[PDB]
Amino acid sequence: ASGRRAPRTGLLELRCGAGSGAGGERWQRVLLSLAEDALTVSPADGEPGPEPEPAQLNGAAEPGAAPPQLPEALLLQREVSPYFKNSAGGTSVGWDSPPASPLQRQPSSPGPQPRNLSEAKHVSLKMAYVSRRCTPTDPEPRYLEICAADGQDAVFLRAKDEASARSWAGAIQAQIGT
Repeated sequence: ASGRRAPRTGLLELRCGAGSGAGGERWQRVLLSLAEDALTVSPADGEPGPEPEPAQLNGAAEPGAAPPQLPEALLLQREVSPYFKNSAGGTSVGWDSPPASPLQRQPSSPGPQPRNLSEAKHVSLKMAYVSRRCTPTDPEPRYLEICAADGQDAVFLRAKDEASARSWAGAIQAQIGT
């Protein structure tokens, strides 16, 4: 028992390719905890408290996912897969370019340490402003952008649905339209 008035949340994506061009985006699924007067983002997960939770059973899942791409795992373990110690040497047998990478197991079960956002992104709804942008390609889900007056913030997300992202932006504007 801890409060009843729960804010509306929407599973949206989060970019992560800030640099200059647009050929290296590292988007990622995240949660948009939208409150009547507070927009808090999260890593598509919840906060651990006094209420523990058991592991998650999968069953059978063999490597085979081309469409989906999640970095932070191969970039670190790059000089480990292709042997070690007797791998260095730029003279011969320089085949250190694995065309494939069928390495994926244990999708969900243990309790690793999802490090990426750490702390949520709370944003007051008494100055900010939402806006539904669009992409040059426009696959389906419209672009969403919300700026906050608490340090010139600008959260860029990309919903999965069209009506959802549109209904979300507009609603974020309803609360922010105070």
